[PDB]
Amino acid sequence: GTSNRDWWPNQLDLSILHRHSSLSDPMGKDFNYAQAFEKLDLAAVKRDLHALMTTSQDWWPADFGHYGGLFIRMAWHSAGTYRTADGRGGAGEGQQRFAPLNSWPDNANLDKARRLLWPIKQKYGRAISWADLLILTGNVALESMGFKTFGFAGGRADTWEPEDVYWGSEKIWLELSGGPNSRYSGDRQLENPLAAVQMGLIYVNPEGPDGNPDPVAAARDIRDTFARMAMNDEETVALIAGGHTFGKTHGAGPASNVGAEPEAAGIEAQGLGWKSAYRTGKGADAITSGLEVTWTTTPTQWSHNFFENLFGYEWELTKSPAGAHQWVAKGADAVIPDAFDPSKKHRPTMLTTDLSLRFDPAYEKISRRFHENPEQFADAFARAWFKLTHRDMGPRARYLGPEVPAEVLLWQDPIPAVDHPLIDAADAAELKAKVLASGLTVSQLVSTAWAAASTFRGSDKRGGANGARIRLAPQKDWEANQPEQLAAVLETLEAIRTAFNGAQRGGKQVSLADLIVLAGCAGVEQAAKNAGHAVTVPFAPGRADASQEQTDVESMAVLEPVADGFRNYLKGKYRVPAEVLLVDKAQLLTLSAPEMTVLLGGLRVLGANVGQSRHGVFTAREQALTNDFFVNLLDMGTEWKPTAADADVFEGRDRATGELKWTGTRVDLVFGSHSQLRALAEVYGSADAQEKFVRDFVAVWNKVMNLDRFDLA
Amino acid sequence: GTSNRDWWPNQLDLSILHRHSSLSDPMGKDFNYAQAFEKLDLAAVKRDLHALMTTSQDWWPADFGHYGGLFIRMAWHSAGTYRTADGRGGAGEGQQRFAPLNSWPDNANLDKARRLLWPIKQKYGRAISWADLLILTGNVALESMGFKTFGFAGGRADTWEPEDVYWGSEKIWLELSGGPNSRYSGDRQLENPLAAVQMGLIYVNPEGPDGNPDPVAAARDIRDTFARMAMNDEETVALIAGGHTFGKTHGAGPASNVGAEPEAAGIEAQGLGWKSAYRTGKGADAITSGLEVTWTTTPTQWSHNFFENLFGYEWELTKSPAGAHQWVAKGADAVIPDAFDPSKKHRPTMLTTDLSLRFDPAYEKISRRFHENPEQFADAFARAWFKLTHRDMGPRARYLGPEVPAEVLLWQDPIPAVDHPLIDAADAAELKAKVLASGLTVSQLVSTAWAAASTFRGSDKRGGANGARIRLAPQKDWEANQPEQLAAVLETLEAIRTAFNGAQRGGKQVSLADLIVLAGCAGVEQAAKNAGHAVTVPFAPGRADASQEQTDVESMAVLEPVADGFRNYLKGKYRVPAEVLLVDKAQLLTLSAPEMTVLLGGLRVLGANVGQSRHGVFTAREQALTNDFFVNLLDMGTEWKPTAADADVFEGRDRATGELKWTGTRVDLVFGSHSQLRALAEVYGSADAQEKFVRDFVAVWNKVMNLDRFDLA
Ligand code: HEM
Ligand code: HEM
Ligand SMILES: [C-]#N
Ligand SMILES: [C-]#N
Ligand SMILES: [Cl-]
Ligand SMILES: [Cl-]
Ligand code: NA
Ligand code: NA
Repeated sequence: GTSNRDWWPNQLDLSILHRHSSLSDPMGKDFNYAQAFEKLDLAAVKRDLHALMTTSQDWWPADFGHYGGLFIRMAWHSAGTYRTADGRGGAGEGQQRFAPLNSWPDNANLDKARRLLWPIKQKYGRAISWADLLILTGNVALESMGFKTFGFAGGRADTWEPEDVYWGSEKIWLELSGGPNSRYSGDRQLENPLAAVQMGLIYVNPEGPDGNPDPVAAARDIRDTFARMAMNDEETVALIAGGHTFGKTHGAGPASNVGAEPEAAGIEAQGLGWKSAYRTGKGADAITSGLEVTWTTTPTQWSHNFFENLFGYEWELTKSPAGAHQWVAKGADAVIPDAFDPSKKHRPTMLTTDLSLRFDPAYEKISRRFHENPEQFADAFARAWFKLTHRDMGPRARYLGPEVPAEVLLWQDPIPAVDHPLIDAADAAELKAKVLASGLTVSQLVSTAWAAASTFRGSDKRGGANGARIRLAPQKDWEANQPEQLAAVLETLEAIRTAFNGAQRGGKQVSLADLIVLAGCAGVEQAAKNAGHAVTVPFAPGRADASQEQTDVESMAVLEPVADGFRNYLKGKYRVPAEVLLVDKAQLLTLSAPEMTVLLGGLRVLGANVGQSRHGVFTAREQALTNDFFVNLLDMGTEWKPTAADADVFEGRDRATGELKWTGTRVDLVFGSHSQLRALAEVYGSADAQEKFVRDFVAVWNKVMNLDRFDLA
Repeated sequence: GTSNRDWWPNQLDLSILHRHSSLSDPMGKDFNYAQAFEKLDLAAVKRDLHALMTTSQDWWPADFGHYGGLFIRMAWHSAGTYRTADGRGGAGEGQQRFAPLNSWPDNANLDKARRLLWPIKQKYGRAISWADLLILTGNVALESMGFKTFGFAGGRADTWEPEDVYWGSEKIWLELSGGPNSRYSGDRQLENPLAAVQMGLIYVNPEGPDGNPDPVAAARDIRDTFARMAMNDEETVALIAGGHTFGKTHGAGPASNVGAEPEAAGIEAQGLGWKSAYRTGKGADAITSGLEVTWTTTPTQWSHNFFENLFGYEWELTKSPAGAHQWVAKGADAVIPDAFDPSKKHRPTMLTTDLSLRFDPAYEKISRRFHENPEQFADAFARAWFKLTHRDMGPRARYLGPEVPAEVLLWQDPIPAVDHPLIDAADAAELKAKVLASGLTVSQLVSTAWAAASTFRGSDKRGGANGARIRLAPQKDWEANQPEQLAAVLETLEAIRTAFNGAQRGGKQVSLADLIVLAGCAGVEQAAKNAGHAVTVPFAPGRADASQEQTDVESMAVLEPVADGFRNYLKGKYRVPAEVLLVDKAQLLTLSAPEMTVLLGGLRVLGANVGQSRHGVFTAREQALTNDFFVNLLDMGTEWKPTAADADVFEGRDRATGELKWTGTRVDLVFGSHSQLRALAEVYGSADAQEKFVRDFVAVWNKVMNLDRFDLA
């Protein structure tokens, strides 16, 4: 069946903004996962998970009688898709049970692990999501084997279809670098937003870079990919050595024995894949990565034996039974146990990427301090495990259950508690009036609040207006935010805040975070008034101001907008058309196509553009909230041509006279070009639409202002 | 950007069940198009459309100063995508403004027509849909030019994204037959469900079959494609000669001058396409089809000149300026006016497909009767134009406004008026009790009401339980309906109905249509009781019984289910996997993925399978309404394998003992295989889900029973 994507493979794809509809969701409209989880008996679930660890099923027998290692791997993989560049991947949506992740080669035989969990999932039903259960299982694995974890938060609601994520352009699973769709260029520079070295791997190649078993060069890959998943050197050493304290790899025979991944397997496979023709196809004969390494003398118990081995032997290159490169300690006794035969033992073994922890000079320092001080290793690993598995959960307000750690961590972009009475409706009205009396314009009000609120992304639920981090490094210095205009608005707002708070009785005060947003609301109300309409923009107080010391500046860098079509802003020249980047921003902000359309047409006429650009400002009454953008865009009396000086800028001229009326970018004109977006624009540019335009604009403005407000959830 | 469709191009695609979500719809949840249209001043719209006809725009100047021909073509094309095989296409959703239809080659320059309508659309806004406006404009064109139309109904709501329709498999626009994705095989047999001879054409090639200018063979293609769009010989002749009484074709220079279709054109083209480099690119120089034919001496006025010319001249093969095959009148004077230059005239011309109306022997008889009796021509054309443009609108209850024809037409599958009081709640309870006392089983009651209600399709809104057409030819005879078991149920229900009606006062009575559905409801209630649940199934009376004479048996043939996963029924062997046919049926019934899942799991255990097959009946308490289908499907204690005798039938055996537990089809097992369907199945197969399964089942049961109930809308 030939489709529109076949005919027009470069058209903009809007279906990403309409995933996750009520149509696909089996739960009722009013189902609230937090409510369900808060009555889960978490202790009973954890007891059932404990029992499961040592209850072997014959269709996938447990190594050493204990599934603990398999489940640690599972939870690590659930979390380990995460990229800091866009916040996409991570454990927070349970995407490992859908395509493509369920069938990535690095997730081979995690299908077995998930199926081992069905009886527990079944038993507790909607009170525990798969997303939460994946992580909880990792935790109970670690606990069952003697490792103290740092804590656990529930609240990851299940999703019901695949997310649309750019995982790379390769058409070949695991393709080595340098092909026609290479994710590398220059001096081994990985393309953003990617965080893995080959298509279908979590981070790196365990044999080494593109299969070259050099621990030193492997370390370069490890560092780069881990940094792109928000982990520094210390956390990366702790995570890798911590993980590889447990279980084993699987490479008992040639990989050609392993059949179709789950999305390709026969219907009779009932959602499982990688069926193996090698001997029994499982247990002692299992093949997963094609390596055959067991790291420690007690693979079902926490120990410091990974570093004892790493440093205590000299290593020699060898091959697994499937032919992969790995390392053995030849001068060692056979001290490592066999997974199924009590009468066999084995020499210690390591991956190339394990030896990176010793032969990279920076890693060696850390690994040596962990070797000598295993208590520091255990603490680092517990912290990093928590960070790994919670990194995409959002503000701590979303964290549920009895095990949440009380310690507030800098990575969480923390927000101070609010300890005092909030402003009321009357107070809000008095502040709006003071804001409008100060002289701040509609353009400044709306620009400032947009700049503060629109850092939110739904992918990892970082960002938004709470915290007033717009006044802090680095947000205050971002080009998109217009640092000098910003600094002037903030100074005026701070003066109004100081006066209002100074005049209060009884502990009442307002945060700068709330006032920034309230000020934006008053600018929207004033713009409506300028168009001859009286409206109230909703406002919910409760935001708090975070300090510079509560703000990790490096972590904040990935939230800088380098493209924001809602402010007609592009920081440099990109390979990707600006309209594509617009839909990507809309998706991150959780907006539908209609909400993206109304929002951008209003921002245009409110003066939200960076630099006061005239591009897309299709109105003679700037700072009035009207549907002018749509009416003028859609007027056939105007003809559009690309400019000689810049093919991404267009002139709109009177078709008869030739006189210049407007200019716009691709972001502006796409609304008059793409057949679905133009149909939307038509609704808002019709004669009967002024009331609808205003009401829908205020609703999506409010939505944006509240994106991070899980305290009101 | 590699996607899931890339990796797994044969997996089942569920996105078709979740189009048209509230996310993509710019109108609020409660916007009601019928109510808006009801307040439109239709007379004022029609006056503005009359004015528009002769208000020529320079960017697409009007032929003969009158856009009437262009607009009749536009409306014709809007309606002319319709196929009776599935009810897909047609004018009823305004899909011409979306991909791919907006860019089909046969809709070349209809982009101009639609843009000429933006001012009107804008002025009346949401009170008139584009879908209605396209057809209304056609009608006004006809009226402006002197033709009395049969009538007009509004009520076609706009849609907001492309429909998923199979238009063929060819990867080349307009590909000739016999290619690698040929829509033809054998003795020029067109594959169902297709109703056009080449990819991107409406019906046939105007030059002749595969470009061979043979009027006789062209006629065969015309008859076959028109029959596949629900038109007989009389209606086809009337439509073609009626249409080609007006306007002209456009082929002033080589087709190579014409550029990108709308979905491929630069952003500056602002939604338009097929820009031409030939001379002015428009008007006298326009190129659309590449033919240059003008049929009559008065192309802006209704006349009897089409048939006068057709029969009054002998025809000679020639070429247009673009090189296409067409026909010119031997020895004729230059009597046809030029569209732009008062001092030019032209000899009469015809297309190959126009000559089919004279050289096909069957067509000739009709064309000659129209030639001799122009009043008969005019009336048949008016009737067929109304049918063409209303064919996918559904029951007459959907028809809005002051111009609806009062005449009831056989094609409408008409339903008699209800003239008497309806049964109330007391009466419904008394009938249900009599139904359950008669002996009819849960299986019989549920199967019969499913068979009556599940004929509905949302594509053209034909079918459903209203009318009790299940008791008439041909439905009573359809294999899927189990004709002998059907006849027995109907006899028992007709006896109950007779007795109930006989005992009433004051003209109260119950239709057989209502009783069939009410009986099904009682069987669902009885099933719930058998499972120990107290449930009440909603029921809305008001259906009426249609007669055999109100029921065109040939037209009804396209509604026979040859595949119905919901009854585990497949009539023969198809190229398309049965799970694909399942989702297609779900789409026609308007079901989401969750509703398809719940509905099929319940029907299985209620005994709805054709022939009482045990396939998918994963319960030990058949006829009890439970979630057993899901719980048992998902039990990992059971292993599934295809049977030796039939690879589409599977055996489920105890994994330990080897003992046979169940058998299933691909329709059954897809729910335990496809990663999104298995996620849905899991919700309904969890321990806390029995009540949710029952409540969701009853909701979708009720939905299906009411699909045709536009009298309640
Ligand atoms: C450089 C980073 C990493 C590399 C290249 C890597 C590589 C591998 C490989 C190749 C396997 C064998 C899979 C199989 O054949 O069954 C494996 C197993 C394992 N990995 Fe990693 N790993 C890395 C990081 C981590 C981290 C961060 C964790 C957890 C914190 C983890 C925990 C484990 C566990 C527990 C297993 C054993 C699975 C079992 O017992 O079935 N790994 N690793
Ligand atoms: C066998 C079926 C038919 C064929 C092959 C056919 C073919 C054509 C072609 C090739 C054109 C020229 C398009 C152009 O270059 O602009 C055309 C024009 C037209 N057709 Fe048809 N046609 C068919 C049936 C119909 C029907 C059923 C109607 C309406 C009831 C219709 C009404 C018209 C009108 C009004 C025009 C003139 C457009 C104008 O003036 O711009 N045709 N037809
Ligand atoms: C471990 N992967
Ligand atoms: C006529 N198309
Ligand atoms: Cl994601
Ligand atoms: Cl359609
Ligand atoms: Na994410
Ligand atoms: Na249709």
